[PDB]
Amino acid sequence: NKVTLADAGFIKQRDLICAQKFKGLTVLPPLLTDEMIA
Amino acid sequence: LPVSMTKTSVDCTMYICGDSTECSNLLLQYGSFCTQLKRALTGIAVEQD
Amino acid sequence: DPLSETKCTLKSFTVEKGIYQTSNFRVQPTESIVRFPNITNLCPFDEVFNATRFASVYAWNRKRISNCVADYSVLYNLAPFFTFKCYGVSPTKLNDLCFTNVYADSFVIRGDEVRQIAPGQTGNIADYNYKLPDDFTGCVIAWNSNKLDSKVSGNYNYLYRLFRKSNLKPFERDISTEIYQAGNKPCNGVAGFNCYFPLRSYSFRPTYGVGHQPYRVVVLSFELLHAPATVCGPKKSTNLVKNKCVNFNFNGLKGTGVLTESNKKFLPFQQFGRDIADTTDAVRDPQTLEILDITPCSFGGVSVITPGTNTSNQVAVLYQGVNCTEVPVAIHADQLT
Amino acid sequence: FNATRFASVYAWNRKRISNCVADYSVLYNLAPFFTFKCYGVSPTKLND
Amino acid sequence: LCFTNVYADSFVIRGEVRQIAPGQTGNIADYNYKLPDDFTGCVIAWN
Amino acid sequence: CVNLTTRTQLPPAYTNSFTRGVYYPDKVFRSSVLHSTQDLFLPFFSNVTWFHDNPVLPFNDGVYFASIEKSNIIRGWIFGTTLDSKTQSLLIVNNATNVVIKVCEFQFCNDPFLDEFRVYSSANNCTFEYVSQPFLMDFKNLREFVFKNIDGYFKIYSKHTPIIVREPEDLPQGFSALEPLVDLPIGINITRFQTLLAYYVGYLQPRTFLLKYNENGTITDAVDCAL
Amino acid sequence: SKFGAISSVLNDIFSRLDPPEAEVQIDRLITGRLQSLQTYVTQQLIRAA
Amino acid sequence: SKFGAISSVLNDIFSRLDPPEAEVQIDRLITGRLQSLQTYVTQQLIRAA
Ligand SMILES: *[C@@H]1O[C@H](CO)[C@@H](O[C@@H]2O[C@H](CO)[C@@H](O)[C@H](O)[C@H]2NC(C)=O)[C@H](O)[C@H]1NC(C)=O
Ligand SMILES: *[C@@H]1O[C@H](CO)[C@@H](O)[C@H](O)[C@H]1NC(C)=O
Ligand SMILES: *[C@@H]1O[C@H](CO)[C@@H](O)[C@H](O)[C@H]1NC(C)=O
Ligand SMILES: *[C@@H]1O[C@H](CO)[C@@H](O)[C@H](O)[C@H]1NC(C)=O
Repeated sequence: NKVTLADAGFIKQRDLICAQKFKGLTVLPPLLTDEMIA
Repeated sequence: LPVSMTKTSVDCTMYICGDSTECSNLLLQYGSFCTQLKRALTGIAVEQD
Repeated sequence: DPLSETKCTLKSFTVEKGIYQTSNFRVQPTESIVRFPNITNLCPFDEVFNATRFASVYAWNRKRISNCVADYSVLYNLAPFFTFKCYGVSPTKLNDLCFTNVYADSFVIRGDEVRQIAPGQTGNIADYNYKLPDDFTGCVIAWNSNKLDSKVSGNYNYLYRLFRKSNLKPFERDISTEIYQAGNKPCNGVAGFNCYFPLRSYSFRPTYGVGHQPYRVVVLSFELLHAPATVCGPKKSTNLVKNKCVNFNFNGLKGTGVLTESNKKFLPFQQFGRDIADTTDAVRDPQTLEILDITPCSFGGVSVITPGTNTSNQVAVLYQGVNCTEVPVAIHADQLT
Repeated sequence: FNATRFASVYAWNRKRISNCVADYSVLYNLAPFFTFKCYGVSPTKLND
Repeated sequence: LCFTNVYADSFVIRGEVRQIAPGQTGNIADYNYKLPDDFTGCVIAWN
Repeated sequence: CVNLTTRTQLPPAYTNSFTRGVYYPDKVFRSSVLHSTQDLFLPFFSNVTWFHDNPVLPFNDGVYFASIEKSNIIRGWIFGTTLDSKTQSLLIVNNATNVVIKVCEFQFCNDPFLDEFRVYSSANNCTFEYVSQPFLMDFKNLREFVFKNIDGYFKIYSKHTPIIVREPEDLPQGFSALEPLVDLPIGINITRFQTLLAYYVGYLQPRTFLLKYNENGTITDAVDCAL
Repeated sequence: SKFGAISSVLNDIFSRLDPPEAEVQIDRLITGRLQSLQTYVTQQLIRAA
Repeated sequence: SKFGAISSVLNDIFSRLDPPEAEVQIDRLITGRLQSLQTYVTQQLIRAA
């Protein structure tokens, strides 16, 4: 709760900072989720 | 200590040529830049896992 | 199939076991929407190009054109148009663009100074009479006028300034005539040494060669859209289709996207609308006067999961960043693509 | 300009004048200057 | 240089003579005679 | 033959310019976007000339204008290069219904008022004509104005706020972005202006700003990059 | 960024200038955006290292 | 280095030629100097690692 993530590679549905997807910048989610790192 | 980084993917045929014009035909004569950039980004995404 | 696309991206005939990021899918538009404003009145080009008497070089006129439909194809036969050098804009795509401020100039010069009326170039008529800016957009039109402005005794109503202190700032006029000081003693109304009249007259009789004959010049200085567009071109309108991917053309602003309701609190002086970067995100209808947000088409990354050509030939397709209720189902009509 | 004997108009001389600086400001001490209508570069652009 | 397929179009237009260029419009370009956009040849005029 | 009224001298005092003099530089809607602008703006914490009067004040870059009056006393503006019937002179009046904008080489009284109107005693050639909604509304009633002449346009930015502000030189703080009203395509040279009837006179200069748009697109704050 | 061209948008160049002179300024944006993507990929490779 | 232009002196391009072709001969210098600065920054970033 002290590291604020930006995108985390999740699916996108007043405009947020994630409007870089429309210009071709897509963030991929990691293979190992946090439930597996835990 | 930091362990991993975010994994970004760049679409060349939407960043340079903004997908509303027909300049993608002029991008095919520039060689293989966006093949090795996509390969380097894929290798970075593999190394981050 | 995605297996041969994976083979084409890897430039081999046998792929290995793993995931490969091939090229991406794009929802292509089906229609084309062109929306031009209500106006139908023709631009007053008969009072500018086909006028009886023009002005001088130092006292050129400025005709303001606003809220008109300018057809530039009718200008090619009213005058011979022996030069049509347009700076920044092509002459052929001029009938498909909407302008904001069209300022028409008018003067007549000598035949060997047609090179001087240009951006950057100096001389005697482009340094002391009429300076064009280095970012001048528009066309410089000139035609020969040996049959309409050349008296046998010589026309004397056309003058030019040869003596002036400094170079003129762009788009300025100098109609003040005084004896130019260039010497020690003040002139005080005496045309002596280093005391010359600035407005030297011309001489146009039909005995000179082609190059000293007078040329009627109409300079059309345009100002492209960053405002509500007053002057537009002869393009027919199209009914606005929303909630679908169409090719929109709003007063020259072209693109491809989905036009929906914007729900923005627009103020009545704003027309355009942008995002974090400098791209067009919102737009206003020139006929409905409603605001619409421009959203790009549905797309995403396509990944092909293969077990290798040595084991099987079937693959799995992963649409990155796409919800499963938004997968492209329009594969049934791919002849329309 | 300030010579003593001039040549006739059928035996007009041609002296090649070069390799100096050309100061045209010495043309003001004469009679009141009936003709300076130039046909080329302007008189204000002679010193540059 | 050397060429392979040299063609020779024979027509006489008044003027209007500059409307045969690729891009230039008029009553010659889309009605009488069309030059291609990849035109790699000569245009020679007479009197 | 003119209606001259001799006024006292009263040399003008100076006050401060905390956050006033910020307009909308373009007609492009931006929301939650910090933007930089290199347009002609009013400098933050500068000296405006307080009057309590119609002198011959130059223009020279553009002029910011403000007024705090309960009733409509300050009513018009005159522009031009030299008001001696040799150059065109722009005119703005605020009657009860409309606004008459004319570009002529007027000849008028040196200290004119409206309620007689020795402001249009003679007129020769009407270059432009404009009739529209009134600029003003029909201790309180702060009326701010931004006047500038660049690229052949006379753009007017204005916004009216019902302030409750005390008696001293306390031109109020806070932020209020002035919305554009009109833009007239006139090619007039303006080096001097006059007012018609406590007002303020500002002077613009090219400065770099850092604008701040909210979620509705209203400018809530700005930062001057040279203070 | 315009990178020496007349407009940063790729749509108002081909509808403004003709096929030939449009190219000179489309390449000015293409070689600028490719250089920006190359700088981004190089800095991402250094950060990945 | 002139990077293919007429000279490596900035005011000599303005004094020799004129506006339309002055900017086609000074952007070749500006882009080259920006590329050299980016190369220096990349090499300094590698040396910093
Ligand atoms: C342009 O023409 C239309 C056609 O009459 C004018 O009125 C619009 O009409 C449509 C359909 O009846 C309405 O949906 C719009 O709301 C109307 N517009 C307005 C502003 O009321 C329209 O006024 C004309 N002018 C402009 C500037 O759009
Ligand atoms: C995807 O669509 C489903 C179906 O409506 C929805 O419930 C969900 O919120 C959407 N987004 C994600 C990230 O699953
Ligand atoms: C404004 O003027 C007053 C006196 O006229 C002076 O004391 C003050 O310092 C000035 N303000 C600025 C910011 O210079
Ligand atoms: C912005 O809009 C919201 C929604 O109507 C409103 O509550 C808020 O007060 C507005 N802010 C400003 C500064 O007008």
